[PDB]
Amino acid sequence: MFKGIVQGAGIIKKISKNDDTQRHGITFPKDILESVEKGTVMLVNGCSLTVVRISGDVVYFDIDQAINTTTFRELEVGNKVNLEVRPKGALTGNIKGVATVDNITEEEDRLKVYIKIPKDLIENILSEDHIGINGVSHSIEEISDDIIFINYPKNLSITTNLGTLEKGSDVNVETLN
Ligand SMILES: Cc1cc2nc3c(=O)[nH]c(=O)nc-3n(C[C@H](O)[C@H](O)[C@H](O)COP(=O)(O)O)c2cc1C
Repeated sequence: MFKGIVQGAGIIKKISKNDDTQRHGITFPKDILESVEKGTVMLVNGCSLTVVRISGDVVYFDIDQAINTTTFRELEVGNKVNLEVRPKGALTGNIKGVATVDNITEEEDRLKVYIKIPKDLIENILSEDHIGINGVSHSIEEISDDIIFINYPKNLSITTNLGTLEKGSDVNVETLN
């Protein structure tokens, strides 16, 4: 299990597609880079994936088991992804659905994010529950029907991909408890 506190942002450097599988090469920050090796199981946008190789600061993962139930299929070279190495709140790295951002509102110190949750998940989500969105675990301010409202501190953008999100952005969600 993981904290759901993002350690740093990686940048997708390469994507190779070969038969309902994709290999993503992701440029890592040095500290996170020094904490991983081939075989490391870590969180990428909140999803458990296994490091299959490393070349320089580029860390590669094969997306195959996760390919139909995560946002990886739709990501592009240059996209930022959240990273967390394994040490509530606590995230397992089993993504429960792909949700879509409904609205992002930027204010002076906050990022107000509204996310349309898959219908199959909404019956077990109340306001004030913790939820993982791309591996950031934070509480829900409100839910009305299938839309959840999370109010993030804007400073979270220096260590995460939250500042890159807009309406229509898909996200990995992990429901807790
Ligand atoms: C130890 C661990 C390592 C995993 N490594 C990968 C992997 O490298 N590639 C992948 O596609 N899925 C991997 N998975 C599976 C994804 O985490 C999983 O498919 C996704 O979170 C949850 O979606 P699912 O239940 O629809 O499969 C791993 C799971 C675990 C527990």
